[PDB]
Amino acid sequence: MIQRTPKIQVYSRHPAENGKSNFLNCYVSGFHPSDIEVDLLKNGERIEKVEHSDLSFSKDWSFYLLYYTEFTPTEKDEYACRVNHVTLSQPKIVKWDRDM
Amino acid sequence: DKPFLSAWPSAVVPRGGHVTLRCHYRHRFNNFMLYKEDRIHVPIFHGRLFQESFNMSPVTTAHAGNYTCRGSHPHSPTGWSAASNPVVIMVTGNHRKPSLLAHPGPLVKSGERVILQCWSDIMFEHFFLHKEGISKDPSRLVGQIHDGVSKANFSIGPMMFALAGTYRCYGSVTHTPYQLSAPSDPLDIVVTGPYEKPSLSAQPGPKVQAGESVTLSCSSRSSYDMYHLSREGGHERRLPAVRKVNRTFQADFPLGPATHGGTYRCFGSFRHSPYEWSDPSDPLLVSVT
Amino acid sequence: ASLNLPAVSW
Amino acid sequence: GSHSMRYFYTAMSRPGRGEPRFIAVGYVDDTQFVRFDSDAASPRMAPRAPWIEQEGPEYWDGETRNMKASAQTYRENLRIALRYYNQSEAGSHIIQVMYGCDVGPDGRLLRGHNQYAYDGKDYIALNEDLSSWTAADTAAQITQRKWEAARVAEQLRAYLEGLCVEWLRRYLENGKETLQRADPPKTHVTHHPISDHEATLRCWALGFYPAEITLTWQRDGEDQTQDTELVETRPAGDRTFQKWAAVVVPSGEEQRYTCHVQHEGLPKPLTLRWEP
Ligand SMILES: *[C@@H]1O[C@H](CO)[C@@H](O)[C@H](O)[C@H]1NC(C)=O
Ligand SMILES: *[C@@H]1O[C@H](CO)[C@@H](O)[C@H](O)[C@H]1NC(C)=O
Ligand SMILES: *[C@@H]1O[C@H](CO)[C@@H](O)[C@H](O)[C@H]1NC(C)=O
Ligand SMILES: *[C@@H]1O[C@H](CO)[C@@H](O)[C@H](O)[C@H]1NC(C)=O
Repeated sequence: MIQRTPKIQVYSRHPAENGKSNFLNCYVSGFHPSDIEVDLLKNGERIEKVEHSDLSFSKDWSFYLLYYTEFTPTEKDEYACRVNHVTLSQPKIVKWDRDM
Repeated sequence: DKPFLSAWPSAVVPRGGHVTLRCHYRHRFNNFMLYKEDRIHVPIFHGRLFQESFNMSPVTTAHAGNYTCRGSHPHSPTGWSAASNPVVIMVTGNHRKPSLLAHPGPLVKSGERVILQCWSDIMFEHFFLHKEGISKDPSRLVGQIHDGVSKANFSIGPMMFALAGTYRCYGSVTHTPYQLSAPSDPLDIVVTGPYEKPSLSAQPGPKVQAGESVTLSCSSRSSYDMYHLSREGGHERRLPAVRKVNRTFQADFPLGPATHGGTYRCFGSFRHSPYEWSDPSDPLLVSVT
Repeated sequence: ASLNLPAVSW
Repeated sequence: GSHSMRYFYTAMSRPGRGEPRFIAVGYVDDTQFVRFDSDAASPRMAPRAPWIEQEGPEYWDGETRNMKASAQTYRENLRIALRYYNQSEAGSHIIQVMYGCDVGPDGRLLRGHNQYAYDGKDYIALNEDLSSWTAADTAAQITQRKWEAARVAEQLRAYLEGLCVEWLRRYLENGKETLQRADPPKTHVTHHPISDHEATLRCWALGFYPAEITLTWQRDGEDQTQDTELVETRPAGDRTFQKWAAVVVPSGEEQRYTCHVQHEGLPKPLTLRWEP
């Protein structure tokens, strides 16, 4: 079968400001088949109340999903997204880079 | 925190057959226990830890039952997951078979309804209707009792291709509800339409003297890969269609060497869908002198 | 509003 | 501007892991407005944008009935596809379906679409004329023969010319103040060194709707398309979108570079430069 590995972007809904409520996003796209595991991590620990958009797909038939959770960024805290997929031997972690 | 339990290839399984119960939980098919409905929280086989799917083979009547599984969950108040969806293994072949018939008939116009009636001289408490296929679930009805038979009317429809196929029905008796009868003789339920009707005709024609040859030709501009010639009251013939110079698709059914004739219709169908037929052709009456 | 396709098979 | 409505179906088999599953989503332009998921308890078409929520119960009952019917259809089409390709009943497969219509500023139909995929590859598609099919392989040629014999194109065409455009016009009215008001991007340029003689300039566009946007870097007016790194446009989560474009520049030459932004919500294209 045609198998495509996911692209991953981690970012905030709004420009991050320490102490201000925000949303942490992990956008996964370009993957096939659709089964995928996505976790938002705080200091390596899975955040509990994570929601995601409904499964949809692009004109090339690859899937995309947005995973999100409300978060108040601090300088002490490190955030990431953890993705696993059949095309991946091991889970892929993308760190949230506030600078860009 | 529920595992997903499933039986493969079929939860309705003949005695002497085989069925595998699989318990999928946290991306794994291992380290689970099974439970039966009447005795919940007591694992079966004195708490056997299934390190793999549970293959019941050959199936016996003792395998029939209503199952749930729990997967190992190491950090939890029980050490184990919530109970899975329930799967009911029904073991067939334990009583004489019932009979199954379609009202008004097994050829069902697209969008319409058909009654499949299961009945027996045995007083079955429940009747089960099962469509052939992998991972297919039976419908259950209570058996009605009248005039020394028990019977049940299963309503199927509005007919479309997912409901077409080979059906069998089954009886169970009061105290062994998960043990089913031998299966009824199979009934093929066919959906006709909406594929366009073909043309029917005879060669040299429909008036046949004794000892003369008659071939029935089903024809269409649609690319049916097969034609079914169906006689009123009979005889059910199948033949592949072949493309003609004028782009029609056609099959020639030779009759004889002493067919007595009757009214005929033909239907087209397609590769790998043997229970989706076209609309019937106009009827053609063949009379043998 | 979605497309209602009666009885269409592959 | 022009507008579009699309429905997307995903039908998945997953033997031993779940029941066959059917997911449907509806979009007007870039805005998801309904969903159906056969895995929920009591599956039903449900609102996903506020402007559809005040459709009456006759709307949702008709949508839910249609989705339940299509879930039954596509569960069986998966089994059919197994026989067409001579594949085992143990593997997991996916059918995908797209259809919908494009309308111009007058709300009249511009074209209709209906395409199908099996396991992420083109399977069969309705042609632009809305009355013939193009099949991608010999399995799909079987489907084409069946859909020709059943006149399936006529039914797609009746929908695309009729209800599809009529409902899209209704949804555009319902959500006019969000669907037909372009939100311009908020923009800025960041700078980060990568060595003692090169730095990255990154042009940011945030909070814009619809998703279509052009971000370019120029240097002395020349388009640096080959040296530009562009990320995929991404959803913010609030029905706006985000994008950036970056170029690597010699340290000290930053003034030579300008970022250009085009978006429906901007009355004129924007030019940006970085400043300490
Ligand atoms: C099987 O047991 C479950 C409880 O675990 C029950 O809800 C279900 O109705 C039972 N099914 C049959 C066919 O008895
Ligand atoms: C289970 O046992 C039967 C009978 O020996 C065998 O045919 C089958 O391959 C086994 N495994 C599965 C997954 O059915
Ligand atoms: C079952 O259906 C048949 C035909 O529709 C009818 O003659 C018969 O009376 C029905 N039986 C019952 C018990 O309703
Ligand atoms: C096409 O040719 C066949 C074979 O001779 C013939 O039986 C049939 O009537 C023809 N159909 C038409 C429409 O000419």
